[PDB]
Amino acid sequence: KVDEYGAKDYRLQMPLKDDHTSRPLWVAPDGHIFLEAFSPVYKYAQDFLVAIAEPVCRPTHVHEYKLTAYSLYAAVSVGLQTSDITEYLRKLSKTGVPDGIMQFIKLCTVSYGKVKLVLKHNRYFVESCHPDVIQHLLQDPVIRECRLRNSEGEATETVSFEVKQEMIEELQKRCIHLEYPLLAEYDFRNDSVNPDINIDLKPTAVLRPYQEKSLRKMFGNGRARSGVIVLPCGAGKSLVGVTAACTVRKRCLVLGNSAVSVEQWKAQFKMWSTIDDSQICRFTSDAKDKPIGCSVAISTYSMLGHTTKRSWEAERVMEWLKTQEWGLMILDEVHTIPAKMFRRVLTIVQAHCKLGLTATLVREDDKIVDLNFLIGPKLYEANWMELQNNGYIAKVQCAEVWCPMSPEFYREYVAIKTKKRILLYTMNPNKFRACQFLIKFHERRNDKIIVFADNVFALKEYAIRLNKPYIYGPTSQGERMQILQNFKHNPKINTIFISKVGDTSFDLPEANVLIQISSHGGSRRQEAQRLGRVLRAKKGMVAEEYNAFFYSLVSQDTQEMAYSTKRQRFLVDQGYSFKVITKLAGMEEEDLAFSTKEEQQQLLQKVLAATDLD
Amino acid sequence: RNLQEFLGGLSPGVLDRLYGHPATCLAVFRELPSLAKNWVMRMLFLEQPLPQAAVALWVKKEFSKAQEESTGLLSGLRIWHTQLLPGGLQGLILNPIFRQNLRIALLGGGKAWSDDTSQLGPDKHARDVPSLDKYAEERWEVVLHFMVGSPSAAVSQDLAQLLSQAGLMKSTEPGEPPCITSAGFQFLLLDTPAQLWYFMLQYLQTAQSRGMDLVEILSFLFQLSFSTLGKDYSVEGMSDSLLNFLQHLREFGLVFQRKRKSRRYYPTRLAINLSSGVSGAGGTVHQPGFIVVETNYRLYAYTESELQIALIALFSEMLYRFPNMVVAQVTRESVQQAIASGITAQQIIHFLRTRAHPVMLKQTPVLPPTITDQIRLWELERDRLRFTEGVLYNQFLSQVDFELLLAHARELGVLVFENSAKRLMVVTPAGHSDVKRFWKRQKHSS
Amino acid sequence: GTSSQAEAARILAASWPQNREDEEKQKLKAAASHLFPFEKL
Amino acid sequence: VNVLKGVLIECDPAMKQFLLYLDESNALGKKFIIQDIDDTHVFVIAELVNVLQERVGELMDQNAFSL
Amino acid sequence: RWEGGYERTWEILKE
Amino acid sequence: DELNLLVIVVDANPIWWGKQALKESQFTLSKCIDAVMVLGNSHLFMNRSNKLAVIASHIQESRFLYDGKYELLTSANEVIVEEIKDLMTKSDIKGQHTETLLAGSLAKALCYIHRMNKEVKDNQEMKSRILVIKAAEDSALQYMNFMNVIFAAQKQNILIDACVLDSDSGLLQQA
Repeated sequence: KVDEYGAKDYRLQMPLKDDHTSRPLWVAPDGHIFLEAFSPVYKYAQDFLVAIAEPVCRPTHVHEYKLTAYSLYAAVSVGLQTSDITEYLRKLSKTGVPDGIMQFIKLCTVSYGKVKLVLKHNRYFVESCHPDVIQHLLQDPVIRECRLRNSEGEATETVSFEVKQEMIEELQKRCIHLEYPLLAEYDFRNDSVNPDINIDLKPTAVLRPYQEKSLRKMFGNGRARSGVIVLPCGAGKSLVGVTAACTVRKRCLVLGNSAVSVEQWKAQFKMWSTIDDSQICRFTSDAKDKPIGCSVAISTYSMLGHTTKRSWEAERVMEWLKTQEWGLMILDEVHTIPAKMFRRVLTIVQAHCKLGLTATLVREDDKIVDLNFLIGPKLYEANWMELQNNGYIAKVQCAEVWCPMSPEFYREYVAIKTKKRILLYTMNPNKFRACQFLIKFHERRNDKIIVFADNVFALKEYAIRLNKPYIYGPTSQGERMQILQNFKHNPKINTIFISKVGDTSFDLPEANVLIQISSHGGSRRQEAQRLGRVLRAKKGMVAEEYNAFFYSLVSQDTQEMAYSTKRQRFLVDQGYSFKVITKLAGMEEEDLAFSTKEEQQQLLQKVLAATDLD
Repeated sequence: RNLQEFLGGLSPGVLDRLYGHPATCLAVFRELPSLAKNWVMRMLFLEQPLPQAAVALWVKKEFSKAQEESTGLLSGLRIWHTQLLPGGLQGLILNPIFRQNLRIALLGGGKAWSDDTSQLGPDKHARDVPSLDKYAEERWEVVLHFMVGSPSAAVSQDLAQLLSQAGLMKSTEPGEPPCITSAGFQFLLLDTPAQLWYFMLQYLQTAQSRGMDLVEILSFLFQLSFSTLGKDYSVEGMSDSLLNFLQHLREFGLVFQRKRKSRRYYPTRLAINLSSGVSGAGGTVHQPGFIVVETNYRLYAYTESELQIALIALFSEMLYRFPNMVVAQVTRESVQQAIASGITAQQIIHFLRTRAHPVMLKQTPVLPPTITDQIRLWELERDRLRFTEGVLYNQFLSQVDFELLLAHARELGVLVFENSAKRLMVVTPAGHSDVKRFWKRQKHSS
Repeated sequence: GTSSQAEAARILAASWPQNREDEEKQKLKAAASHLFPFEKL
Repeated sequence: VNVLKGVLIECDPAMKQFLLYLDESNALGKKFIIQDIDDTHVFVIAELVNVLQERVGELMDQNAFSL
Repeated sequence: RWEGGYERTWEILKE
Repeated sequence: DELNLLVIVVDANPIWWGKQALKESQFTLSKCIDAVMVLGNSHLFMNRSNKLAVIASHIQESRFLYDGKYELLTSANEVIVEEIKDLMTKSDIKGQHTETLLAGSLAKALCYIHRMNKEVKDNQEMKSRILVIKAAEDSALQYMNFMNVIFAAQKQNILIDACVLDSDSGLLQQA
């Protein structure tokens, strides 16, 4: 029922009980659950809701989580039944639990853990203790096409059956339509087909409490289970992956976006894992190692997804991989998987346990529901503000700096309606002066300055005018590494311009000042990921609540405002606040570029010279 | 406007009549500055007018402004007056009636304001001070509910008419309830003491409308100001105009009364502080804050009354209506709509600060500064356009003529905007005719 | 030009959100913890 | 003399250029932007200023987000 | 080797 | 938040006032008591936050004193009038001691000020002052205790005003 004010009148279906202060939870029948962080029972309720509910908003006081069938299946995979969860909700719900919510839980829980998929001898078997449901599944024509049949066309016959590998993904979508999700249970200790690997954990490795908690959530009943884990950048995600690989100790495959990530993973395994270097191989197009004896492999999506003809050695590597049975596979930046080519890689590789690690999951193409069956439910996602309080991560100080557009630029901004309009507001002379002032301020403050600019031309123009290193499309790898190492150590270099390549193509040296000038157009996940990757915990400023500094230069009254607001949606959902600043104190005293009008007019000439073709 | 603002503009006769009540003199004295109180205490027994220079020489030269402000307050309130002191001097002497009544009040003697209830004995149906406060809240809640227009509140017709004269609600369509004006919303966002104070100011400005004596109401209010909480008083001994005013107050809940035939009446804490206006009661223990503000522009209300729900909905979009809780979101659309309805951002910020939850009181700022700034920016965006109708003068052939006409316009004060470099200016349409006639006369003079 | 720089400074520094903010400051008149390094300097 | 009676509008120069664009493109229709007076002030006819305010409000609506 | 199992259900109890 | 306490100490020596009554002068003790009560009424009249503490300093001991007229003021005055008559009716001279117990009354006043200050709400500040009226001769032996009272008052920063009628006392001047 809907009130005239737009609020849904839930008073009738939520009978309140007098245990107000003791019970901290509100259970709306829409599926949303509200928790008060100031309650003395916050920690227990937080831990309980993490397993059972998907977080939505985590601000300072009132947190909102959501209930999904995927969340319920994940909780079941943890090992929690319906009765205990319902009792705990009742002991914490301020009002009566709606029956429809209760009915929804009843419907989901019963159907969980019914259908199991097992990979043995390069054959996928669907089994269940209830052949009635199994026989029912035989009715589906899509299942009939997916179910492996004889070479004569005849379908094959605790009863199970082999399934076509190339038809697995379409079957997975059908399981949701059949309301019988697959059970990704792995014989963590009962495996005998795949021999172990002499890889252990070096004593220098330390698992933070949230890291160990997430690992224990993943390893239900001591058995590895495929899933998705969300860790903020700089929280030792690579350490967590190495730890999980050492724990499973079976055949381990890792996938990264670029060869730089591959090298980072190899260094991490050398830093923490006890596996011999000879058993570590990278399937890279430049550094090639034989797949033989490669206990743990690190590769990239493009190498495996190279649909065009590859090198003959690559053919041998692919054949060895297909022959090899993978107990464990590791995927990074899971938000990239929903692409068709990278999705095909999952079909290509035969792996038992597939774990995905990433910092964000808000795909602007909303291709995440199907991702729940590509890998599994989201196992864990840490509270960023909580890690800020715990000191694990730097407490970011975020600002939105409004730079008014020059009227001549603004008149031309209105004049252009096409994609060329981007260059108009991305090249604001007032924005340039503000950036110059901020750079001077932070250099006098002796801070590492990272200037993010998606537009190549704008980035090069800014860097050349300010006489600073710039990173762009080609970015020859030797020069890139040279500039990075100069930035890390040379005190003369503390201002680096990085184009869109800085998101995932390479590791970003730790900095404290991150200035964003150019936007993708609303990539709320990409820019947030890049921000989290840029800024990490810094010693010395641990006590202060603002040890990391981020500033977004936004052109006022432009379409950049809407993009910035849409982009910061996720970060606000993460509890991060953005203060709006218009007037920058100290700019008038300092002398900056484009002080005279014709200088800005000359810049306008230069930008307009770059027409729509550029 | 504070209490002295209404008092400071009154005619001499009204002030003289009011000074006839010793309680009025006590209230006026307590409303004086400390320096003024000291002056009055000095002039307590002075039967001779005091020379202006002699009085003025007592205070420091630096504190003369405070002295002069106190002097002007005393003169305008007619507490004292100047007398033609012999020899050309101008002595200063307090009002004999006012000073006599003040001495009667302080030293004693004279007739009491009203008899006690010992004549009628103890009240058979005496109530409790918390019950009185709750009832007073209920009555004000009823008034606000009726202003909202919900059918749960039914009031007397004149009470609605009283607000109509107050300008809060205008009867656009007869028979149907009047539509509340923007000023009505602004008052609705005001805090309860300010609400009562402004309502009573509007009542006073229209005291003659009901044929009710202006002097009696103010003196009765002053008497109620010093009343003892939890204590009733005799209704008897008051004029029929005062009886009707007291009936109005009982309808307001400022005073508790069992029946219209009851001869006892209990003033409430709200009525007690009414004389002080908006200031004075800095330590008001109001209801605990039930509103939680989060960085995601979301508000959570620990309330069930339709009053606060309506108040919040006036400027935010409701999302969920729990039995004991309300979830709403702060949106630019809702805030701008509220501003277009006439509500200012500062009123919204102040109101939120008033009802801030004690959990949010732990933070060094009462409210998140970013949210406050965003609210202010949204308010500013509404009135970005500066509309100013006027007449443009641009055909000045000579700079000297433009300067002379600018001087004439500034003499007239009808100038809107001017540009000497371009020799152009803008004037008000009403003053345009005057400036046009002057320009023609100057050409005629040429 | 010096006049051009002065005009640009006046315009940019007070184009939209100062034509009322400056007036409010003239007609009027936690935070330290919530202020930025460049705002506190 | 020929002196006109209209409405004075004071805003940021960006809005001034926006009004110039509207008049030149005739998005408002008829040329109601008779004369500019200052780098931050304009002088228009009150007949169409209300609709002009609507177009101004629409622009800032575009440079915003809906929640 | 603590990864075998982990539950906090008993911590969620009436007190 | 200005909590102003005006402490009144009265030289209630019966000998001096008895002699003055024998002189049949224009001024009597009743007039002094009335003036003190009027001053206290005005002090409470100036502001609600102001508070009054009146203690009578008699030779025997120190007594804590506290119809068109203010009701609370009327009650306070009738209380004070009751207290002074109660003391005077029971005021029996038994002994050769003539000097007023000046120091002890001051100590009682300081203790009462400390008690009220502890009871003061922390949101408000309590300025305290003590007014003493001197009629009879000063006391000799109380010099050490008088100095101790002065030191304690200066430590707690309490202004002490002394009002002389007939006999000047350099001790009060130094205080």
